[PDB]
Amino acid sequence: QKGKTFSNVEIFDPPTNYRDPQVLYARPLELSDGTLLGTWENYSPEPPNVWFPIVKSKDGGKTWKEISKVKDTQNNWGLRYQPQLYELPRAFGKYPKGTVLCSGSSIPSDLSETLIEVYASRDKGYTWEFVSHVALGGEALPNPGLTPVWEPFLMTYKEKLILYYSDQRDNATHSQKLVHQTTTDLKKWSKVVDDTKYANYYARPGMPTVAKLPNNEYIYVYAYGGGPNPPAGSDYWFPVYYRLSKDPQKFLNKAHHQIVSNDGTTPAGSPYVVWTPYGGKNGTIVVSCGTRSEIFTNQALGDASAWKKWDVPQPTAYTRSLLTFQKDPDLLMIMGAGILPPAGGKNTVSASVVRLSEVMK
Ligand SMILES: OC[C@@H]1O[C@@H](OC[C@@H]2NC[C@H](O)[C@H]2O)[C@H](O)[C@H]1O
Ligand SMILES: [Ca+2]
Repeated sequence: QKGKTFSNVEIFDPPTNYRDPQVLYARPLELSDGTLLGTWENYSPEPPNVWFPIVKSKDGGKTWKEISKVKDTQNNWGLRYQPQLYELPRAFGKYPKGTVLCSGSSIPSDLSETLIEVYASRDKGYTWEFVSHVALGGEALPNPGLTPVWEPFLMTYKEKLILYYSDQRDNATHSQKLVHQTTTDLKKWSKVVDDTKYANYYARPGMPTVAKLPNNEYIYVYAYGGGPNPPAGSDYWFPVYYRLSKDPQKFLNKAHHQIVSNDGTTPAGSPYVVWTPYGGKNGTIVVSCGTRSEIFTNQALGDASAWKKWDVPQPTAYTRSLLTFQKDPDLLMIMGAGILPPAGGKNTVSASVVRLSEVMK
């Protein structure tokens, strides 16, 4: 149990010539053999077309090396935004258990279109193959009236793989809404199913992440753009809300809850949720958001009155992400790739591993 924590390891410091914000949107993955993989949006000068770098750690995140790049082999655009890594926990069609997936959005350098893709690695991240196209959208700017798709998140439920994402395609009715599609083979995707939408046109629920709880329930966490009560001097904000459901295909008609910590802190922006068995029968739900450095925890299965907040040494970052370690539930990785543009040339990809038993004190 000794020597497993470490603070602010620098995974990747981009060159001066990368385009603002240079890097962003870090995502980690623990494989069944204990190795870690990571990726981020890599804003290299183009051409050549942008790619998702894949880094590997064998020592629990202390040291890293690049072992491959996921490249767009289909569109001659690049893999540009919102990567997401995922290890299959069971076979889906011809992809066995242990296959690594990388989802993300392929987008031309002019940002005229958006395309959520799935790539797969059969060798724990050394090589990649295109698998399928998921969702095509329009222009890659987060403005009302445009029709892009964004921000894929993968999770298995029973025999289905669910891919949740953000959707502006219903542009006459919702500025953006949250949706999913499912697959049983990674080839054929189900029709679009709504997960969260709001009647007010200018509402923009976005950036969905999901975690399984030990009471047969799932928690769906998102940033509710256009949510009520923007703070003084703000006409529009992105408070973190969530929903609870037994069936993670049916969040749509579940009551929303805002996350507010015991002291009144209101996380906002680009959230990320995990659950670990640490801390009791209920374990611990841990959420990060994009505007605070603290983590927010809940040891009461998502009871709205039970959120707490704790400092960690990893700085605030856009869609700062979290990872739990299968063989040690007390250990939490927090990974970030800096802030939204303008970043001032100072974003780097970094991570910390903390113990909840130390940090929750
Ligand atoms: O990831 C790069 C980033 O994506 C764009 O924003 C997407 C919006 N984020 C919250 C909403 O869910 C979505 O519409 C932004 O232009 C890029 O910097
Ligand atoms: Ca740099």
